[PDB]
Amino acid sequence: AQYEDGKQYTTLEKPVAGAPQVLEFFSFFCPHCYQFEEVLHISDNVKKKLPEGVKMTKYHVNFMGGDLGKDLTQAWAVAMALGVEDKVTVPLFEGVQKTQTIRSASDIRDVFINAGIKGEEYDAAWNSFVVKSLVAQQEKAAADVQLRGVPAMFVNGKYQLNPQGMDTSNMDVFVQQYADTVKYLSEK
Ligand SMILES: O=C(O)Cc1coc2cc(Nc3ccccc3)ccc12
Repeated sequence: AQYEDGKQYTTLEKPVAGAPQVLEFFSFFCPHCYQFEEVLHISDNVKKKLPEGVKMTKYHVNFMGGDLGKDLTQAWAVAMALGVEDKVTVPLFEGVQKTQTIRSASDIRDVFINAGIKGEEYDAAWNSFVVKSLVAQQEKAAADVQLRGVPAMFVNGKYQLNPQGMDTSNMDVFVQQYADTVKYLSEK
């Protein structure tokens, strides 16, 4: 076959019921996740190849960066609750990995302030129980698949993308093969 279990993707032998259709996991500490966002635009390219209006979800993970890693999971929960993911993704990646100006929860907050989120708006969300539940949701989804590596994408809680079996000599071909594989897996 052209797509084979163990090549472009792997199959969870403990499938996850009720999981989002397309679920991505990342960390602002994760170097390939940086490339996935700024260089390859994996998420948008996958969306362009999926049918109209299918749900794509993207969650942060705790297991990179220790204490700040957990702060970033809470900040991503804030970003999801306010709907400002498109405004803070790039400055958070660059603040952590390029300029290395993100060293504390206060530095994370500064990114939101600079992006136009009001201070009282950010603090109220940060301490809200809705965000507490969003943090729990992100942790549970990662736990459901015993996730230990990022970037990761799962399709229908059953298939895990395997980018290690994709040619990386051409970045555009890589993204296309990745997106086409997600489309193929979604149609199973
Ligand atoms: O090797 C791995 O663990 C799999 C993997 C995960 O995310 C990646 C991102 C890239 N980025 C890239 C850079 C230049 C050309 C093509 C791709 C490459 C491999 C991976």
